[PDB]
Amino acid sequence: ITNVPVTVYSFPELEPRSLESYSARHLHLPLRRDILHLAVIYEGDSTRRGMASTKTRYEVHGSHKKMSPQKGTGNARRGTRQSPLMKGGGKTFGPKPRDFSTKLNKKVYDLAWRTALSYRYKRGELIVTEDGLDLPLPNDFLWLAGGGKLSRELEDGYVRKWVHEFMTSLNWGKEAGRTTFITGDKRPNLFTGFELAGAEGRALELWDVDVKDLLETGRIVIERSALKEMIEDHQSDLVTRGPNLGEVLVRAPR
Amino acid sequence: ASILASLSDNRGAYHKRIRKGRGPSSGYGKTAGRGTKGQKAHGHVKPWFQGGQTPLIVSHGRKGFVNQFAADMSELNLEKLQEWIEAGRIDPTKPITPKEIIKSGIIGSSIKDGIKLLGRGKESFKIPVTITVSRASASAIEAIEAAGGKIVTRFYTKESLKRLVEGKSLHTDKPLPVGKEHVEEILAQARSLKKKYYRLPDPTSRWDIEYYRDPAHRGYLSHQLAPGESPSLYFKVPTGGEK
Amino acid sequence: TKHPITGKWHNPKYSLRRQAELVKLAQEHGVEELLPFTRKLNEEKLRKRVELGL
RNA sequence: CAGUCGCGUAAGCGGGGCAUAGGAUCACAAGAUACAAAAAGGAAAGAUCUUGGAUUUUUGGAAAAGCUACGCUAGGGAUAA
RNA sequence: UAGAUGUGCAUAGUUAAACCGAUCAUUAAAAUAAUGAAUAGUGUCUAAAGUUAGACCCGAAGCCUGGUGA
RNA sequence: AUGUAUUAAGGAGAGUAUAACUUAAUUUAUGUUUAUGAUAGAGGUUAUCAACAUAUGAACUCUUAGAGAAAUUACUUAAUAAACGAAGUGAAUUGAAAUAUCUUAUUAACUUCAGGAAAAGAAAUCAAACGAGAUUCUAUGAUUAGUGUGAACGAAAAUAGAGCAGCCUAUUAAAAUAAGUAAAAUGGCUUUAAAGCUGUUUGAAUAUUGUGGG
Ligand SMILES: [K+]
Ligand SMILES: [K+]
Ligand SMILES: [K+]
Ligand SMILES: [Mg+2]
Ligand SMILES: [Mg+2]
Ligand SMILES: [Mg+2]
Ligand SMILES: [Mg+2]
Ligand SMILES: [Mg+2]
Ligand SMILES: [Mg+2]
Ligand SMILES: [Mg+2]
Ligand SMILES: [Mg+2]
Ligand SMILES: [Mg+2]
Ligand SMILES: [Mg+2]
Ligand SMILES: [Mg+2]
Ligand SMILES: [Mg+2]
Ligand SMILES: [Mg+2]
Ligand SMILES: [Mg+2]
Ligand SMILES: [Mg+2]
Ligand SMILES: [Mg+2]
Ligand SMILES: [Mg+2]
Ligand SMILES: [Mg+2]
Ligand SMILES: [Mg+2]
Ligand SMILES: [Mg+2]
Repeated sequence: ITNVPVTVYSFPELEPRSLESYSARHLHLPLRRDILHLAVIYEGDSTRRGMASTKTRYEVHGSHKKMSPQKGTGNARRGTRQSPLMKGGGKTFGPKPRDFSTKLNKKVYDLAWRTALSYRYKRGELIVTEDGLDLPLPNDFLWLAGGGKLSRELEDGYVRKWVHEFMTSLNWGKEAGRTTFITGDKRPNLFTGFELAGAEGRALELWDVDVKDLLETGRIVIERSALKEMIEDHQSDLVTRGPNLGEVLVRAPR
Repeated sequence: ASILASLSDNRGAYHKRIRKGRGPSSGYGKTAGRGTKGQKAHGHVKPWFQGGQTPLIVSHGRKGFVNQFAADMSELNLEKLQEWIEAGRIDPTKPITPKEIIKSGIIGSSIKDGIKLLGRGKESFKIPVTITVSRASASAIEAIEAAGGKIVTRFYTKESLKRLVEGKSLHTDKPLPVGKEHVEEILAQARSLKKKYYRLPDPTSRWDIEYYRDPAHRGYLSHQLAPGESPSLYFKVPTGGEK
Repeated sequence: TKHPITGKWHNPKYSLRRQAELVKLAQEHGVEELLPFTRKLNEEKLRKRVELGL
């Protein structure tokens, strides 16, 4: 079929409430390991710093005087002390600060983005939830933390405990790999929760996600809005002349 | 196992790396494919060097010159103009101007000194259109007019075309009038726009004027000629008879 | 302007470059008709071309 | 093949000599071509074709004399005693 | 919200060059008389390369400028 | 190594609680917060068991009055490195497979002057018959136009980005709008023959009511 369904759950209870429809060219693409490779290696090149530096014989300190006479000494002739053959000489072909970045067509990078989403979709590792995706911390703790009654030590020890038993109950913790939460904007509870308990998972903002980030953990828990915005910004090879992008099949039962 | 530990490029994409001077069994050791103690091994030979023999460019010399004043025209064939109208990418009901030709993708994405209509596929072109270009072939003019259309050749420049696409200049297939009897209606037309528009330039050179001044090219200055006048600004049609 | 005491022409207080900047700035705000006579005015440039031509 | 001349009744022959021994580019000079003409009209300086002047004789084409036993460096034993 | 904007390459060939153009050039007028030239590009990665930079590495005698020393 | 922020004179000698720094070489005070901090004791040499912020005493000699063999003399409330900037002067190695033009190269270096930056700067500028609108820095344009016998050298328009600011009543105190000037010949520089710089000898005009430069 040209379109595929996408279930939108309520994050805490994981109740399927709504049903959206996307194109098969969005979440049902074939697995292209060569295209995913070019995108993953393309991001690493741009992340690299590339600032290593070594001195050549033209940059090593000292005078360029001739060390020994050209002949008469019985030893091997020598020029400057900065030669690579000498003790503290310069590395001829040593590292220099340069740009390690490579190029990748916007259309290939957009195909690798939807190919990574399709890899998670066809495997059941893509969970779309309703907007407002945050960890439902207890109201009692939230009331204390704001009040300032709780110390930093206890405040962090509780979040680490609640987040652990919460992820372990959902089978989303360190035992079942990990989970990557993707939201449109930063959320205090979600990001603060996984900043203190990172073994159970992590949280990212849509602007900070990469193709590699969509393949590291065991599942991708993304918001309904972030997914639509993620695919809408990575379909350059498709919208060139549209297809189903968030077509609501079943509305939430208000 | 992990997806990230299973990605690779196609095997045909990978090619052997040759690191020279790294042992005899590599096949490139101890000489790196240079030979034995020659100029090509010690130093470098200039690329233009032939050993001393004079190159042909000297014994024969360079022929001709490169024209630095010729206009670079974008070539458009009727074969392609028909393919666009049928596909629905060019509206034949409206005037086809350079703005619509450039924004259609029929001449590409590069704007040049002008657009010339050529007559490839003139046997199958039967669509009535109203096109305006900088130049046109004698075959294209007949093909356009035979199908029931109109064609006009107007003076353009590389800078005028950019302003047309950018919307800074409005298209017009008529020259700027001359005389104190048109200053009012022209100034009023400018005030009504309420927006700063650049005028399309008119030809200034002898050749450019003569081109758009003759009816063979359907030039937009041909109306300035008399039925017996010549387009040339210097030459005249001689008279026949006994005198 | 020609100085009366000294028969020497004084350069205008606004150069032809600065004249065109005001005309351009006055046209984008709708006060171009409030400026004095200038060979850079959009109507004067156009009138001189239509009346006299090339 | 086209152009247009000669000789020959004609067929036909003629794009020098019975054959084998005369160097370019560049620059310069003389003719033609109507190509381009740095705002525009012209021009200058260029382009194309024809042609001319060379022990450019180290003749695929540098404007060019010696000493070193006060000698120096890189090499060769690829050439000596 | 909408509009515009940002190198380049290719898309048509031909000639010394323009006009011209699926035809163009030579034929001092032209003319199937003759001869030549026509149909997928573009970007990226991997690798090997040409060019310019020290340019695979080591090694002169010497030349110039500024200073030092009786 | 790059980026960001801040700043805009540097060293030496000798002495001293050997973490503590100037013959005072561990000065004297103020405010706030102090374990919910900051990021109900013991301890003045068995010391400095307190951090932040704001003040404060002291701070020698030479470079650096004169002189001299710098850290001395003799006097006295004597005092400013480098790098970077502009102009002036200006090579050679090297490449051309030699070599003079050329290239190396408006380079290195030297001298003078100047500031925290300096320089440049609001068109006698570019464009081309449409228009742009000071200077500076980066990229593209561009192994281009072009120059040169060659080897090689090599723009501008425009575009993009960094910044953006216009004025003479200049936010620091200046013009009665510029004559030995523009320009020419000649000798050179630069350079494409133009424009620009210049020694010598000569030497204009007065504004779009078309005067002057390009
Ligand atoms: K040396
Ligand atoms: K072409
Ligand atoms: K001149
Ligand atoms: Mg080292
Ligand atoms: Mg790589
Ligand atoms: Mg191979
Ligand atoms: Mg071998
Ligand atoms: Mg080889
Ligand atoms: Mg090889
Ligand atoms: Mg060897
Ligand atoms: Mg060899
Ligand atoms: Mg001209
Ligand atoms: Mg020879
Ligand atoms: Mg021979
Ligand atoms: Mg002797
Ligand atoms: Mg003194
Ligand atoms: Mg003293
Ligand atoms: Mg040579
Ligand atoms: Mg050239
Ligand atoms: Mg003046
Ligand atoms: Mg002068
Ligand atoms: Mg001059
Ligand atoms: Mg001048």
